[PDB]
Amino acid sequence: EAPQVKSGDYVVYRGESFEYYAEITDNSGQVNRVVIRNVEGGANSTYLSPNWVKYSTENLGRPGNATVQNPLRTRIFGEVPLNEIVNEKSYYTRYIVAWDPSGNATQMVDNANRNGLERFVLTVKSQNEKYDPAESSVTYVNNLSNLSTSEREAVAAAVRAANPNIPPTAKITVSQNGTVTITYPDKSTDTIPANRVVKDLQIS
Ligand SMILES: CO[C@@H]1O[C@H](CO)[C@H](O)[C@@H](O[C@]2(C(=O)O)C[C@H](O)[C@@H](NC(=O)CO)[C@@H]([C@@H](O)[C@@H](O)CO)O2)[C@H]1O
Ligand code: NA
Ligand code: NA
Repeated sequence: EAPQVKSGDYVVYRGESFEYYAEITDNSGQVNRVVIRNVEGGANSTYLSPNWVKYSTENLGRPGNATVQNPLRTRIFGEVPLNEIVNEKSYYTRYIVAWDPSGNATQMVDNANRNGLERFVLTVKSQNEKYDPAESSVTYVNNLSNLSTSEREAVAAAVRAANPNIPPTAKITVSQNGTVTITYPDKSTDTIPANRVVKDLQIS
């Protein structure tokens, strides 16, 4: 038997670092090598793209480094560039191959039913998708159809205060009717409708 791998659903986001760990076990208790690779290229290939996907495995080549009770772990990490293309097909299916002391290597099987095992999908999303802006602030304005500059600034400050985890260099803008736009570093956006963040007292 070859080393067995447990990975996951590895979603990553433009403009952001990522880090995941896969777990690897072997019936011998030992794994000597781990490669993460594209499917193409035959048994000797180590080619992996995109080039910003990195990985590392500590504690290779030691007895008992890959047991059920303490699996070997491989870090899969990197920084997603702002210039990545994002769409419904902007994923990359990759394979984790580990070798035991007898040279048995994890088999690459091209089937989505192996995803989360030795096969995994790296999905690149736009930066906005990492964030779920809180809509729990409320700013009272004079007239919801015509916010002043000071009122627009107050709405933006309230949204920022409720959203400390949004990237500090994301830009929060508010329109004359209170609509909020959060523009992330990769230039994707989230919107918040005005009536979730702004009210007036015009209605008796
Ligand atoms: C032998 O054929 C390969 O089998 C694999 C499984 O073994 C994969 O199924 C398969 O397709 C995908 C994939 O999921 O990786 C579909 C993605 O939509 C697509 N990504 C983009 O286009 C990004 O914009 C594409 C590739 O361009 C990347 O992987 C580049 O290396 O590959 C196929 O080519
Ligand atoms: Na084995
Ligand atoms: Na979002």
